[PDB]
Amino acid sequence: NDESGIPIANAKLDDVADLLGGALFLPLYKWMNEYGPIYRLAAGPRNFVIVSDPAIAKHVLRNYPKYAKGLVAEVSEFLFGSGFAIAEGPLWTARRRAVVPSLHRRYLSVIVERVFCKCAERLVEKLQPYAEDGSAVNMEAKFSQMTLDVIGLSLFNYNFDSLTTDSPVIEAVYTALKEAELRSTDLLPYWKIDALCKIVPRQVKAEKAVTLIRETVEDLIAKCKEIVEREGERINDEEYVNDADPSILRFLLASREEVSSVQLRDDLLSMLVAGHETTGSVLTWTLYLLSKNSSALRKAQEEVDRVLEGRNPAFEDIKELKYITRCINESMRLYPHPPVLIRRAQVPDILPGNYKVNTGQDIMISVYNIHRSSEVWEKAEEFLPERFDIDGAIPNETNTDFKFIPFSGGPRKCVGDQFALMEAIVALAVFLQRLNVELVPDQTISMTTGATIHTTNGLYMKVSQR
Ligand code: HEM
Ligand SMILES: CCCCCCCCS[C@@H]1O[C@H](CO)[C@@H](O)[C@H](O)[C@H]1O
Repeated sequence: NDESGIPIANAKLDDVADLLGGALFLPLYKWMNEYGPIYRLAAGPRNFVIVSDPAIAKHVLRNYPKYAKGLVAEVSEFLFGSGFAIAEGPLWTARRRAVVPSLHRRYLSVIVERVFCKCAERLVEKLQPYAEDGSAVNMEAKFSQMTLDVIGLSLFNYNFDSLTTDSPVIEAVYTALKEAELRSTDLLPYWKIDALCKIVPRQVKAEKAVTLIRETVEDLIAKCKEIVEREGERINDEEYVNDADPSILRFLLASREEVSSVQLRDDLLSMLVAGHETTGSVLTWTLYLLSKNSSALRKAQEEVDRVLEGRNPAFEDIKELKYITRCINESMRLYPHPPVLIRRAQVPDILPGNYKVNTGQDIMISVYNIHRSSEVWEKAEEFLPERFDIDGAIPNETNTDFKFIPFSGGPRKCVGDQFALMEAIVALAVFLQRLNVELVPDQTISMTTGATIHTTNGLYMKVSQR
């Protein structure tokens, strides 16, 4: 008896291979069913308390900073620096308070028209050769390109244009994301030694990518700042949008909050990463789930046909795309990004159920387990958008009491939750408006986990014009 009350899972080498190899969800789910809503994984240097229970997850997520960001904030410092997605303390409090006002309703309304619809129409245009010749297209890569192009336009008013062609800065983005994922699974953090970073090929390539990304963002910031200062631009209304530059960067510069240039670069870089692959993966799995579930796809097309009659979605249309919203909600239930949330106890605490943890205890919340647990959800493995009241509030962690956790919760909740849901709704509505879609047969659509749940082998679809 270690007096904590927490059962200890018995992990074998095969389980550890899964934890390091992109199949993290597999042993964690198996151990949830064997040991219950909370258990310990102590594998070598690591010691995690793994939480698979709504009530405990709620306690952990709402009690920030008692449960602090922990290992995650430490492993991705190389990419984000002190950007507020991983910063803590008064810096975090101030930067989040400064950035959240940029995501207001008028800004969202402008972005829907000029960014979400524009990039989704561009996606459809890039699919026209496949619609004509009937061949298969990897929609997971296409959605990744679209959501990258969206986030860059929304943050900087700059189009990476990865839907059209590759570029050095685009390659650098994926190189940086890869490095962040590998660092979370390295057996030995050799990259802490600076001399090894100068000779190990993976590290000298990662360092070049991070430099190019940081330089690109710095140049974008300096160019916008020159305009803002020269023109004497300041925020004078509530819900401010510069009509010529409807970007978050412009809003933040116009607000004239005291912030260093590097902190602003780090802030925007953290939003670039936070808003790209997550949104692309949500759209990927939603499209997969609809292509497996003809009744849902039919109901989704019926809604977009009736609500829009072929028009582009406007901001005011989004609240009427109710079933399409619940399709995305149910996709995020079955496939949460990331599938686990990380915390670390900063003081001793007692979790609901009288489970005791000490200062320093690393915590893993398996959102995948909570969403797929038969103790939490009926028919947990089925794609049923109808499980949500189509006339009720859109489900989230507060109104389901953390049985559904699509955007985390508590003080560190995702700040782009309204933004991202609106991007998925608009892009999926435009897709379903313009294209029929079928899953190519004989594929194995399986999960590989990193910062998001992505497919192991791609998501190949056939499309045709509607
Ligand atoms: C479907 C798309 C998205 C998903 C699934 C998602 C998911 C998440 C999750 C789970 C967290 C919390 C991590 C934690 O508590 O440890 C988070 C934080 C965050 N997200 Fe999102 N996100 C999405 C889109 C976006 C977008 C579009 C933006 C920016 C416009 C964004 C910006 C951020 C930021 C800045 C944070 C850090 C918040 C903080 O620590 O104070 N996300 N995201
Ligand atoms: C010998 C060690 C046994 C395996 C330890 C758990 C490895 C699972 S990867 C997991 O994914 C997160 C987000 O991607 C990272 O941030 C975490 O730090 C990391 O825990």
